[PDB]
Amino acid sequence: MKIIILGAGQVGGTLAENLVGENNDITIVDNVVNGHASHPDVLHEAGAQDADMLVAVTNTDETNMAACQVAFTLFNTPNRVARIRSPEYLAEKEALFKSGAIPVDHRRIMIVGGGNIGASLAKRLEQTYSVKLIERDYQRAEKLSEQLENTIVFCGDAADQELLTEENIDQVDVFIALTNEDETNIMSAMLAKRMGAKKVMVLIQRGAYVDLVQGGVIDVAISPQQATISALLT
Amino acid sequence: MKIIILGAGQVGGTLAENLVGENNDITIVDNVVNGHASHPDVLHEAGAQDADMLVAVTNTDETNMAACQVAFTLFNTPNRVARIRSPEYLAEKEALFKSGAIPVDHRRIMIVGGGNIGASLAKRLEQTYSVKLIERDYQRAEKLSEQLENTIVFCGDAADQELLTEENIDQVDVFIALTNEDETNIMSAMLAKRMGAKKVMVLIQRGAYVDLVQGGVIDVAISPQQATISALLT
Amino acid sequence: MQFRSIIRIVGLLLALFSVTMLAPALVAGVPFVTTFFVLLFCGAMCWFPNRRHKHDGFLIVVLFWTVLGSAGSLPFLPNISVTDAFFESFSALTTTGATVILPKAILFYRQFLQWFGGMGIIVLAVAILPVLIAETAKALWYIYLSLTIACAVAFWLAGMTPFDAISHSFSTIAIGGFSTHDASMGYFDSYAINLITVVFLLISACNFTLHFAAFASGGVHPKYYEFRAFIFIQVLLFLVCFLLLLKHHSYTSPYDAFDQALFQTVSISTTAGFTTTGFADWPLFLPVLLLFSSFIGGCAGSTGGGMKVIRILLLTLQGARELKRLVHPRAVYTIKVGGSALPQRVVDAVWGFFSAYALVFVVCMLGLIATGMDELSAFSAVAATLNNLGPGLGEVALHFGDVNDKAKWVLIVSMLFGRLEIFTLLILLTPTFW
Repeated sequence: MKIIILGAGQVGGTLAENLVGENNDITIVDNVVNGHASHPDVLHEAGAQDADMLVAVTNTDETNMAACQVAFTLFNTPNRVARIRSPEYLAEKEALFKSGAIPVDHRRIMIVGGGNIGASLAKRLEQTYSVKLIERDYQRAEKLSEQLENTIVFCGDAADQELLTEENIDQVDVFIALTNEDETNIMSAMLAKRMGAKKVMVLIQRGAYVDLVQGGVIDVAISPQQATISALLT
Repeated sequence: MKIIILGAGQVGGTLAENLVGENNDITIVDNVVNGHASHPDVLHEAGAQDADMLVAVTNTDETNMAACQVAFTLFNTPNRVARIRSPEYLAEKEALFKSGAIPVDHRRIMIVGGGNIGASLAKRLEQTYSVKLIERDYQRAEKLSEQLENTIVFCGDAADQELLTEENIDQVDVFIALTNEDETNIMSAMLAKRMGAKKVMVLIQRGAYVDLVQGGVIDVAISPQQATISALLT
Repeated sequence: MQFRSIIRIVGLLLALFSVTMLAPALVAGVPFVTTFFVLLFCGAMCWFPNRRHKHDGFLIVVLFWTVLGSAGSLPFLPNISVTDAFFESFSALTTTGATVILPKAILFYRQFLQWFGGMGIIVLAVAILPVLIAETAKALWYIYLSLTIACAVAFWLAGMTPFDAISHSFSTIAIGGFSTHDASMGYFDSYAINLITVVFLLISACNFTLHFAAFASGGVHPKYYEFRAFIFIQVLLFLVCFLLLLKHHSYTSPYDAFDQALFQTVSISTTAGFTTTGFADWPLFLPVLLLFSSFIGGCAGSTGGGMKVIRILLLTLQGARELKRLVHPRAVYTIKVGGSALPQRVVDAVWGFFSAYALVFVVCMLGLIATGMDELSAFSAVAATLNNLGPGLGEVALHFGDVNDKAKWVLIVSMLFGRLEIFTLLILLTPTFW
């Protein structure tokens, strides 16, 4: 598995940290290859012809997009993953990316917090049963409520029992936490189980914590690595 | 002259304001056409097949670039001008834009200010004679201080006369102010003429001031409109 | 402090130095064979008791340069006194012309010592990079083969048997100024040898690191746009010799005047050390000026470990920038002479190096005069000593034997300092290092 990571920021570096090993050959480009991530020669010097995955996590969507275009057109680099922060681009994700124009490859339910991937999975499971979206924020929850349909939108604080116990915690089949507070989520999940919640799904944004969650009373852990590394490792 | 302006922000709107008249048909797209500036239908609805110029001044370079690509590929829209704020893209402007990959079309000298177009005119005139770059700022200067060559850099305060009179203002052929907030520039130039400066070049951001500069003692005015509108209106 | 690892590696180093000690024995040399055996015995004793290994560095470089005269003086106790024997050993051993005054095999070995000195200094110089894998051996071998073969064939062309040509070639590998006769070139002057040798002198001592790309297939040689300043100095040297010749109307014939005069000026100037004139047809100032010329020495990435074009160039050109500072302190100065924007980090150490160097210069002049030496002959001697050409021409008493043997040790350390970076020894003496 030959991996090129464009941009060694927090995301690129942390990724690189999680992928070093025997079956993985990691190259990182940042201005190791010192140069501009979307320049044909910089990309060539990182061995884009032979590589099996390209991950673009630079400062800019336009550089990520340019890198994936340049890599594809010049070296036919398979599996091109790119970070795109702009909702404007995603609004046309079908026509722009999924057409290969820009060659980028990549009874009661209750979720607490909003995750983009979580929204996707929540969109995969809200067809079968109604989903209680609970969100901390007020503006985001309201905007989200107008924006999306087929889901039930609530608000409330999660660090106090007067909302989750209020909401008949025995009458709900799962508690899913999308909050990005790392572990708080873990002891708050232990506590969540303590109040009588049936199933606690926890946001855990590291795949190096596997040894830390391994001897846990927490009945399911969830890493964004196991998916976002898999689209390349598919 | 059929003009489409993508994005009606400060720049798009002000442009639209300057330009309304008999020989100009202005259409502005913003999310008048309500939609995403780089969507094929939004662009079609603004009449990109027939138009004579684009101007892409949205929030994002990647949308500006996408708009120019989509417009060119689908409607062959001539004269495509785009705002690109990212130095990373301009660093490869030759290979990216000037190749049509991304179809975007667009004795002592003394300058005070580091204008980009004035870096260009300044780059056109520093070959013949040495140019005194004077800049107010320090952080913009300490990077620049060995970044560019064939020019002599300095620092100093514009209002501070002890700097312009210091260096024998009679021994210098021009005074070129690239500073923003033009009124000051207008008065300082007058002050500059009072000190004995030979020629005063003044940054004056809006073209629409021609009636305001017309009865002036200031011996040359400089508008960014007369050029940046001419690449389209020629 | 992990003494086993140091002991085994150091023992191996002495044994390795000793292996290259069979050179006289080819010419039917018992003490040199003995030195190989004794050091090999040293390596063997260190090697067998200890099996461990380590993996401070400055200690290793000092130690590496410490071995070169641990086995260079044994066969001399040539019947001459022990201090003189040590001094003479270093004289032969270093690339210096420290004449105070032989067997055919020993003489061959002495020239061979020049060969050994000639290649060791360059490899160490390129090698300094980790503190500031052996694949460079083949490329250096090709370039070296080219240099030696060219010199030998060049001598062979001027009507001589290959043995004599090879002998002269060995003598000129690292140029002490020695020859078959202490007269550097007067004893034998065929015009072809003189012209060819002068060409050799110019090409050989200025820059080979730049041409290391010559080992690669690509031809990157047209590199005309170190060169401009250097040619200006040498051309100026030619013009001044031309002016001096015209003023004193010495020789009417062009060949003798130009070749001999040019040869003397270039040879004394280029730090080659080949001197056959006593500068009478020249004024007295010319020996003094030439001595100052001798102070300049080495080009970057070259055998000469002296002051260089880049350092002095930096001081004068950067100094020019400093002159500009004198005009206005409120003026930012950033200037790049050639390839790229130079950092202000490395540049202070160049003249801080020069300042410390001057301090060392004061130490050498004061110490050498102070130890009981004469004011003038020693004065010329210290200038010559730092450069490493030979003994002082001014008020000549070049051969000193009756000079203080402890001062002779000081002379050994001083000339070694001239070849080596002087500081390497200095770090050990500094308090708080311990």
